[PDB]
Amino acid sequence: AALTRDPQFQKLQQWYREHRSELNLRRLFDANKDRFNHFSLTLNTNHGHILVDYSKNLVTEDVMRMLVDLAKSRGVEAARERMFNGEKINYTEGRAVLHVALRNRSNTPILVDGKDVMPEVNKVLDKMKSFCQRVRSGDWKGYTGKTITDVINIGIGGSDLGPLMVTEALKPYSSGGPRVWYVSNIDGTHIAKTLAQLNPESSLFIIASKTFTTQETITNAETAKEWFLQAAKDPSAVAKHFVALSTNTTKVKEFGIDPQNMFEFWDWVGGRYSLWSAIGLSIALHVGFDNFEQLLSGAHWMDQHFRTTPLEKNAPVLLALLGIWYINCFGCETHAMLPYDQYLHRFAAYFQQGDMESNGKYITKSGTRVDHQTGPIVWGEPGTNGQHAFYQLIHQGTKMIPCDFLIPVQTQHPIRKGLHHKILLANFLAQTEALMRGKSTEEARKELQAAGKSPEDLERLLPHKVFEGNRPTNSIVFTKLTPFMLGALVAMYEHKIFVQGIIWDINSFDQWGVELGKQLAKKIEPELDGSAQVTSHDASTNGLINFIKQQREARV
Amino acid sequence: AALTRDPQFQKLQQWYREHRSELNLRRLFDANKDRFNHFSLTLNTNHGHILVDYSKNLVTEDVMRMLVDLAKSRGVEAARERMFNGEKINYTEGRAVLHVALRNRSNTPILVDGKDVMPEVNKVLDKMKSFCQRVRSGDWKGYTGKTITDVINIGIGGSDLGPLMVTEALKPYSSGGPRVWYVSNIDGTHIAKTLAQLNPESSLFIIASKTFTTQETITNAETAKEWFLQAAKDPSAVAKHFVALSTNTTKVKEFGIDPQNMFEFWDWVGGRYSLWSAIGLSIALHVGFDNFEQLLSGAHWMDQHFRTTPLEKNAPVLLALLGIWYINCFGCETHAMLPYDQYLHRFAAYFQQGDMESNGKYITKSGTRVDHQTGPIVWGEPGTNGQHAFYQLIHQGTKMIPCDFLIPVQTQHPIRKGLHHKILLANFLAQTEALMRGKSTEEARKELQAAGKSPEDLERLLPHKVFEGNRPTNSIVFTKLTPFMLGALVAMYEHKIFVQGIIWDINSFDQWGVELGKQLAKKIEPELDGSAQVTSHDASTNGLINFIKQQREARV
Repeated sequence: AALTRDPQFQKLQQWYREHRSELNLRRLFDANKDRFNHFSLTLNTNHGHILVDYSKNLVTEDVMRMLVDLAKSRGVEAARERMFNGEKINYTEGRAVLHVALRNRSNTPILVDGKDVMPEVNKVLDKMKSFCQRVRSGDWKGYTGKTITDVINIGIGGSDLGPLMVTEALKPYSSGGPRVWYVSNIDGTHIAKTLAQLNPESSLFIIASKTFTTQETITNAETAKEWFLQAAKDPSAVAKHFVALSTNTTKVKEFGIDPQNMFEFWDWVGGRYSLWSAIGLSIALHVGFDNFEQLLSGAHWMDQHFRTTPLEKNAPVLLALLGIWYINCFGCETHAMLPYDQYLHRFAAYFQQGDMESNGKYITKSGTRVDHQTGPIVWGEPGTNGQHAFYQLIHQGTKMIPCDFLIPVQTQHPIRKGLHHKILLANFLAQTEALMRGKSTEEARKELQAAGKSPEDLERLLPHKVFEGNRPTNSIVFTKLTPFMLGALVAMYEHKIFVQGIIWDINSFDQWGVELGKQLAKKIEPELDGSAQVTSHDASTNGLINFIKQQREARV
Repeated sequence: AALTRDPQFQKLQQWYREHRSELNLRRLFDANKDRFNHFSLTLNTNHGHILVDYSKNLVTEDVMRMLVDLAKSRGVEAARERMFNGEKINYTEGRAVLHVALRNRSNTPILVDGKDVMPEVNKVLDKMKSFCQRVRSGDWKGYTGKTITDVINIGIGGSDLGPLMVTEALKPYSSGGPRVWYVSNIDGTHIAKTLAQLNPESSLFIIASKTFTTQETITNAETAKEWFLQAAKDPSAVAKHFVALSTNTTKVKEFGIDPQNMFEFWDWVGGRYSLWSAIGLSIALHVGFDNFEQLLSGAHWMDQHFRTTPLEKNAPVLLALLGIWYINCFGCETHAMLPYDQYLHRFAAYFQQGDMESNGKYITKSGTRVDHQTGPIVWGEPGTNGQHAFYQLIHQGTKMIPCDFLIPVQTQHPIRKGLHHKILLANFLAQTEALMRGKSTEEARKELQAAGKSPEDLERLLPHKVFEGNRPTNSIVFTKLTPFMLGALVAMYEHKIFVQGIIWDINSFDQWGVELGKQLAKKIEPELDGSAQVTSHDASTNGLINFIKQQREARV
């Protein structure tokens, strides 16, 4: 594998082996008064600042230099340019990778197979805006002449997680927009409980699927269309209540959707990088087009930062490199994303797809297997909730867990003269301070003594009160979570994931690993019909199917 | 540490080292036709069956025997009896651990400090039921004489995650109940966006806090009380709209809550094991008391299973032991919980607290540090959504991830003559079959050739289509997700966590690891007031505070 053969990677690993025991955050801070100044970056976007403070990490200047040299040795910059230039870097599928074109507000030509994609990107944006205006203003009427009050996006994975995460995060910007609902699971609970709350006369369904063949989505769409037709009783009414977001014109037509109701995207838009395309239509309907354009513009700002900033001061690059250090040197399996913002409650779940489906890979560009770790397991919940759920293990378990803590300085709801937000900030700051500093045996002993504990009681309780600390974090603090800032932050992590994938020599843009399960489910589906025992698989699959058939009947 | 000194643990580790490379799931199945029969358990609760199929695990009969011998050697059974008998097994806090008493429908006496706790458990249950009847029937009126239409639980961690997870899971059973809302984050967004949707005349607030001093909860409660009083303008009206769930009578009174409006629980109810107590009041209000009693009864059934079944056929014990094998022998950091049920969308998040706050520990009963792994990082999302988010990494990444797949045979919404559920089941079955079987180079080559790929194209794409498989899973399938069955399933995992904690020699029932962050946040809170630069902490904490103060002013 390329990474393990790289001499800069070998140098980094040898240094880690030689100097690991010497890395202690407390000591690093007392030895360098300028530690925060030297291991942080501030990004001024002109619409808010982003402080990326990576100083509470187990790194020195020498480590950061070696990591930057690794990025250079692995050709990160040339790979980056291939992406932005429309070269077919998704080599297993023979596709370009151009989510950056979707938000290219500068409109510089970006060629795919010699043809600039910008005119079509902009044509779809204009179509989205025109449709959005009609719907939001009440000009677009349902089959009985009423305005649309509810928009239901039907889609799964990349056709669901982005729009849901962004509409949740930008809820304060939804004045005057219809309610939005996201139906994604094939589990019939999802569509059933949603339809029960809706009036077909005032509901608009958005069928979101890159291929337009995804089983869960098409089945959900058909269920919705049947429910709609039970009320409307006229196939022509479908054109007032169903639109499609897809790359497949043919399948959209076959489904019965009016061709003028199709909002197109392209093969070079990966689903987990698709919210910036037509897939973002539910975002624009909920928060308006100006806000959607601000979201794209924030991403564009970050794209320019990533593309033109020297590596040593390039935010996505440094976040990526710190991750390489923890993954490939320290061996940490996971990466926690902990936004101290309830509106961002689905941010970690979004990056679970963005990061894990991109970099949970093991075949390199040369077709050989990696002999080192690749993408981490990403997880998290918003602060402060997580403090009361799982931080016990982060502070006093046996796992090393790099965490990114994120927060806006300004809240959307400064209630009680800002008291809630002041407490939120204090916890955000205290948690990373605590993770770094810990509390020694003697510090804890002093506290217990001052609290009046007896010798016998102190001796028994004391060991449990000790915190080893030395647990590294990034703190990412930004002025306010506006549409623009959210766009910049999401693009920042997109690019972090890109850089890690290039260093690992894997393809961040395909997803061949989902195929086998789809294949096997198609074989099992028909076997579930009827009372007959199934014997065609391994004994477990057979046993489970037979139990399912036995219990289908039970009355409980 | 006790575990590493245990001879059965040493024997298990040596066998693992000697025979690891020989463990292959495909081969284990073709060598044992009775493999499913011999590595599965069926539980018949009289209100549904639970099939625990652990046959797709990297174990043989010898491994299971050794694991059971380890449970015996570590004294799991005697520890279990100490828990059920009310002994103070939470040794660091000097408390009993009696969530099992909360649902002890058999009413056998359970003593704490010599006194049976059952009369008080039942007195509170009766008080909950009486209050619930008044509220749900409309007999309990708000300050203007209207019936209550909305119940808002204010609480965090153990006072939030259980009731929210259970009301979400049991949504079909909420006919005739008021709407329920959960406010938990201190982030002012949470309470602000909730209050904006409510009428003070018809809203009942439940302040849920074991100590009644948790900063987030009390601040949220005060904000709610202020909003309420702005409308009601009479402190006496608070008694019609605010109740408390707590152990602290004194603090409840000081807050201004009528003493008859306090639903008590006890020090031996851990927050992450509290939904079965007074903390479950919002559950009972939403789904009714009969359903809440069925939930407790399901838990009671599982408690009796755990307490009286020989270890080798005891479901929580075997789930625990398989976890010990993957954690302490294979070194897997994480454990994924993947319910194929949208109603269970917050189940994995609930067990993130239940498991990680219990067993994310490193000090043993002897006060010495563990020299082995303890609790895993728990994570997950419901199927099939997760297939389209992160399963790429489970199938083709570089991490070994034990997964529990769960599903009900019968759906609450059998729409389209059961089509959605049939597809859901087919995916549930196919995914674990795929994780086990994989797909070899030659199998993938055959497929590509049959699809008409040219030699050059096949050669390049082929390696990316290979699945190594051998990825172990548990499949837990139950008749239907009713209140009773949900109670049995939650108790099953409570007991799994108990068994793991005893094997590791840690205290599953305290949480000293949350203290340091609380301490440090209290110091930082006042420092955030005013324009002055802060220099009292490490350079990072100072730098972050100073950036926050600089940006507080920015207009974006």
